Amino acid sequence: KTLLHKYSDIPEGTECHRKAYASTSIGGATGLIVSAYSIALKPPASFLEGVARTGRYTFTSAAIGAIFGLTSCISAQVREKPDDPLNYFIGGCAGGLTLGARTRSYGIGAAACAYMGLTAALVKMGQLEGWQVFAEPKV
Amino acid sequence: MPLVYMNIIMAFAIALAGLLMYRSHLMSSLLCLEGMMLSLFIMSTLIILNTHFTLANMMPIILLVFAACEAALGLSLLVMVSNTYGTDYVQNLNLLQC
Amino acid sequence: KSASSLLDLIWLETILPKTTSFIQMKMSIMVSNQKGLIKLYFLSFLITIMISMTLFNYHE
Amino acid sequence: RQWQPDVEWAEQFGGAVMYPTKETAHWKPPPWNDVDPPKDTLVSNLTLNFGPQHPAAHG
Amino acid sequence: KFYIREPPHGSPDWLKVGLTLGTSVFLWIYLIKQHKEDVLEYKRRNGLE
Amino acid sequence: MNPIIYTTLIMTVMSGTMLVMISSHWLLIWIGFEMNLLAMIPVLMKNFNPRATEAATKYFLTQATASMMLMMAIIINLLYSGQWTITKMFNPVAMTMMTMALAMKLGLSPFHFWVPEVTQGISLQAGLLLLTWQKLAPLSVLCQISQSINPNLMLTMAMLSILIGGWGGLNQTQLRKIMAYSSIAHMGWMTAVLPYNTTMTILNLLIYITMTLAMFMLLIHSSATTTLSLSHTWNKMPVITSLMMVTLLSMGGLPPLSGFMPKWMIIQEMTKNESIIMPTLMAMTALLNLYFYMRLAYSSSLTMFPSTNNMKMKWQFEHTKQMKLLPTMIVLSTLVLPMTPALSSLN
Amino acid sequence: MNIMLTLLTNVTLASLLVLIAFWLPQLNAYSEKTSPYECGFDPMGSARLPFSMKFFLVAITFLLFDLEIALLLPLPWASQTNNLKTMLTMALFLLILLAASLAYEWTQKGLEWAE
Amino acid sequence: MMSGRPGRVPLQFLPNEARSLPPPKLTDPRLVYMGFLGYCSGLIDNAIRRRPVVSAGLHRQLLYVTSFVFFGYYLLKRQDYMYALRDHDMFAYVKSHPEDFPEKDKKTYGEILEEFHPVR
Amino acid sequence: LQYGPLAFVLGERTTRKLTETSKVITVDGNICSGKGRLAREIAEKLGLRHFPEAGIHYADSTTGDGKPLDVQLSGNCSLEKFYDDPKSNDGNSYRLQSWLYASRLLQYADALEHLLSTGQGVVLERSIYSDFVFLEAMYRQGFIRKQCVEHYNEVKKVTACEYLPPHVVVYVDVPVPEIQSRIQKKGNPHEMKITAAYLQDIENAYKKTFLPEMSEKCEVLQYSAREAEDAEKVVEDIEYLKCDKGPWPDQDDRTFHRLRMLVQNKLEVLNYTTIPVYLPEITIGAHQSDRVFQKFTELPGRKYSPGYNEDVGDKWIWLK
Ligand SMILES: COC1=C(OC)C(=O)C(C/C=C(\C)CC/C=C(/C)CC/C=C(/C)CC/C=C(\C)CC/C=C(/C)CC/C=C(\C)CC/C=C(\C)CC/C=C(\C)CC/C=C(/C)CCC=C(C)C)=C(C)C1=O
Ligand SMILES: Nc1nc2c(ncn2[C@@H]2O[C@H](COP(=O)(O)OP(=O)(O)OP(=O)(O)O)[C@@H](O)[C@H]2O)c(=O)[nH]1
Repeated sequence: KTLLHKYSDIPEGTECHRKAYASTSIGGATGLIVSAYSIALKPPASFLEGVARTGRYTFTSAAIGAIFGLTSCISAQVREKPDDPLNYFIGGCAGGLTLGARTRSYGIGAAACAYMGLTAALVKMGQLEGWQVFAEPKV
Repeated sequence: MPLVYMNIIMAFAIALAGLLMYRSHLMSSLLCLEGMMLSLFIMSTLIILNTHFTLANMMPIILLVFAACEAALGLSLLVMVSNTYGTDYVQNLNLLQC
Repeated sequence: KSASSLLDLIWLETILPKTTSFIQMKMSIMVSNQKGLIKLYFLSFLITIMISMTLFNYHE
Repeated sequence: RQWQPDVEWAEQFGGAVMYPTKETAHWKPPPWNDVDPPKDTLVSNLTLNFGPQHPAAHG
Repeated sequence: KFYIREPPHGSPDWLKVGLTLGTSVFLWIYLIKQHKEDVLEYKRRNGLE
Repeated sequence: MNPIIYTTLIMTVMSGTMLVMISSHWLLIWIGFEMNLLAMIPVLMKNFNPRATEAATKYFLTQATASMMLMMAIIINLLYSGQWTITKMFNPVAMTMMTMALAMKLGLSPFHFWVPEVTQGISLQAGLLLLTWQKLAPLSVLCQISQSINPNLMLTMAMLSILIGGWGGLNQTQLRKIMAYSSIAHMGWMTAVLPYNTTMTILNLLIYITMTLAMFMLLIHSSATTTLSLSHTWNKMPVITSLMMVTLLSMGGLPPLSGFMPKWMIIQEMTKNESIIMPTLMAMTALLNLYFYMRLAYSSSLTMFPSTNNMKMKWQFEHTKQMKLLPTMIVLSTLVLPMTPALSSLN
Repeated sequence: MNIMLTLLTNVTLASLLVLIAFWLPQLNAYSEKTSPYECGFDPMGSARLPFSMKFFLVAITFLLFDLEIALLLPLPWASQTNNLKTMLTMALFLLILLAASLAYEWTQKGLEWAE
Repeated sequence: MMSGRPGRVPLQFLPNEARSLPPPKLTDPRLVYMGFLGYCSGLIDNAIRRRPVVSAGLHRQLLYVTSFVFFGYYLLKRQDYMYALRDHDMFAYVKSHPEDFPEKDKKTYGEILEEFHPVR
Repeated sequence: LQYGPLAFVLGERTTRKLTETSKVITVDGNICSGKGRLAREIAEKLGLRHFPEAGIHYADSTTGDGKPLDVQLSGNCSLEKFYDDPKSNDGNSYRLQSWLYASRLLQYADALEHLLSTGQGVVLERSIYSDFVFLEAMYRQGFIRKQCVEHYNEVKKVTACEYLPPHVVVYVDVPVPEIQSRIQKKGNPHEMKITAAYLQDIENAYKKTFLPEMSEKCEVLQYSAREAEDAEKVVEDIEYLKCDKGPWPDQDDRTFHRLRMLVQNKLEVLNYTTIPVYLPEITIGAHQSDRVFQKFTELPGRKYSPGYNEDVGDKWIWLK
């Protein structure tokens, strides 16, 4: 979870590059998780094309992470309003556009600029207002 | 926690890897499974002899008696797939697909 | 060409109903099409063990 | 009268999995007994030559 | 008649219906006696009677 | 299978579960777990077909590994506290270890690929046994240890349970397979509320149980394994297929049927405890269940399906095996919502 | 030490015997010696094929009885207890269960070496 | 809201101190519905065995409606019992912990400054 | 109290009843080979219960009043019309074949039930392992399409698997011209126009397939009509048999219990005869299915359970 804190510690806007690097690392982390799942449940033929599968998945996920990070912080600095759902929206769904480009289909990329963008807006929403996804037993 | 505890815990971790990460053999996998309980048996005996838990001295053999029973059926299942399929090689073990 | 067909019978039905149904399409056959090999299932148990253990660090 | 499902309307489920993409084609439906057709005959009696020197035969 | 096989439930199974009726009666009078003793116990317990 | 042997397998399975929910020493809990394991393998092999051997082998491997990890958690909290009493754990990794050890026995997380397959392999009566009775023990252990379970762990695990439960059943026609996936979804449903308050997971366990008997008894009263086979049964048993449809409505949780009550209760207590995002995910994903539920309903009763010529002489024969408790089994699983306050009895 | 010294002495002694056995004699090392043997012939194409067997049941009931033998092993220490009555009844239970398992093995073919 | 309550005898349906509570009336609307709940079980039973649904073996219907209404009655006492206990230690905890429940002061609407929103 | 698990528990053992008078014998052969006469005389000579050849109307002959139903209400196929037109392929050919096969399945079911409950050998005319010949020949003349044939084989594997075989089978071998002479002697016009190709063809399908596929599991005593008229020799050598090949000599009381469990519940005996696969002739329309329901449910003694039908004159229903 310290990797997630490596994103949380950096505030939006200030030191955009380190925030982007943290986003790259987190995208690579989820990328390696999904690549391990693919390499484990889906059987390949040769080690080279298996690690090629992992490379495609990781490089994709890292691309969404990278652009999300950089665009989020630049949106936070140019408008000097880190507390903005759109700040996360634009970069989150440009991540969807880049994902669609990675899978060479801009149709699902456009469909992604809805869903990835809205979800980034919602996670920003929760982070501002303390919305819990995993609430502790309280009452 | 001294090195003996490390060694038997670490032996259990690699038994977990060996049995659970199947290579190609069902018999060798359940062999790793029963080695697993050997590691746990030694581990359990350690604290129990250490702390003078006099009653718990009977827990290992109890823990033993059931565990072999598992293997008692495991290998017993092994023959039942073997006579029809031919081997214990679990890659033909695919008939139940959908 | 704008009220009927393209909007009602092309667009709105594509966005909410058909796109979500296609998502369920594409994610039902990548979820429920495992051959049945005990190996790959067990390595799915495997990497889950560490993701629960150290990667997420559930205990921490 | 109304419409009832044609033979094709019941056919579309069929096919083991009814929402198939590609590899699902090679997913033959199981038989109705739930027992597969008995595989290659392994019945054997392991021929023994029991000889030929074998001095326990007067030689 | 009709079906040449004897019907499986073609005769009044007297014992089973007997126990069903006897039960239902038992459950009923146990129920109302129960309710009466609960209400009486309540009134004599909390000071009503 | 000797009738008396089958009975003695019944009651050793049931006694293995009883030992789980009555014992206090941890070793005894393990003992009951393997008593049940050792006892349920032969009944799964009652038919003795290679599919049954496959299902039994997969069950044995999964559950034996799970019980061994159970002893690992057992040994660790013994080592770090020297107390075999079942209570809050004193070592975190021991708690996690027990969590996945039990989950593999429940089929919640990626440790759930066994259950659809094993359900496919065995006969439908063995399916009823597997998907009804072999949950009470792991649920009871999880209830007894609710004091210290990593809420993140249990919540995400239930989330995947319901999610792959909904998605896996979409592309399945075998009634056993879709029932296994539905059971996985219900597994996620109760295990989501497991950490917060165990009365509600007990209630959802009861409702899922009664619904599952009410379901399986209808299946083997119709004697169907494929969707087309059930569709052919719209003729011979119209009442059975109508009740088929009504309980398939109770499946998803459409009010005022019984199946809505556990969803409602779980969501209400989740919202009592500031978990507002979490319930909406299962609330949406229950539509995934409702989808193949509606497909089964359409194949069963709502639309007439093409029968077969030979099938008509089946008209001359009546189901002789009574398969008792079915009427009340249906009724409790259909109309109990006006009795929701009775949940306080379990508490 | 002591005990371990005896085990070491015995294993090394055995290994010296096998070393002298396998090294001292001289062999011409000709090919046709390697041909395997069966009462004059060679074992055709067998001696490693899967062994279609029946006394597997006897082999497994061995283990199942061995667990119970392990269970009843502590008896000589157990007889030195204050509540001898409970020890008597419960050990007698253990041997009765031994006999009952053997009897069920008996009537239901079982220990009868399968054909 | 309970299994760790002090003095809680296990496997005990109806505890002795429950009798201080008003027993459910024989004409309790919940009870009579669960009596009706008995009818649905009986009516379905004849339908499963393709027996005459309306009047097949009233003996089966009698136990179906009498057993269900009985087990309903005992359940209702326990239902009221737990709700009573939940409300019982309710006030005991509140009275024994006055600090955690401050006496909120009541102020009429003439003293508050709620701002009206022009809805145009 | 039918045969239940309690029956086997309290001491109902089938093995205390089977003796040498427990032979499942079937008489087979060409159409009108006289095998029915041989079955009758064998049954009377050895005290074995005879069963008639299960035809179209076997269901009523086994259930209900015993009175034949309508063809539309039972079978929808006509063997007479099959003779009239075997090439129209409206459905009569293969629907006829499938209905006959499943009626044979019910016949074998009640035969084995009678043997397991009583202990008397049963003699049949053709069985599950015999009827395929006809369809095979019916496919040679083209009366049945290839998909109907493979479906019939699929259902035969799916149904006959659980059923252990006869003991012995007597084949009344008759040459084709003699068979044509016999069908001429009979006089029913429907069985005149039978192609000699079909008549000889079922004979090959019997000779080259039925005997050598059966002979391993059961003893073959194929005979000629010259002998089949003599009732003495046919039963004397049937008596003088070891009956030591097949599953029959080797199956304990447990297999007997499972078999009697299955046969006494006819509903799942023919569970797989429901044909959970869609083919043109076999399939009956949904509207047709509902209508044939509404003209069968009101049929007396078929709406409610036996002993519960007030329409036919049942009594004490309110306490039933
Ligand atoms: C007509 O129809 C017929 C048949 O059928 C139809 C038949 O069938 C047969 C076949 C029948 C026969 C061949 C009959 C045989 C009859 C005999 C009289 C010959 C056998 C005689 C015996 C007394 C039997 C002996 C067998 C015994 C005891 C056991 C048999 C089983 C074995 C496994 C033994 C096999 C042989 C072995 C192992 C070789 C022996 C090796 C040793 C003794 C090694 C010794 C080593 C040491 C001492 C080491 C220590 C040394 C030293 C110096 C110590 C000090 C050293 C230090 C380092 C300290 C016939 C003829 C027939 O007419
Ligand atoms: N299509 C078809 N017809 C069959 C089958 N089995 C029997 N039949 C028909 O059954 C009818 C009666 O056959 P037999 O009993 O041999 O003829 P029979 O004239 O009654 O004379 P006997 O043999 O002496 O009883 C003939 O029309 C056969 O073709 C079958 O499997 N398929």
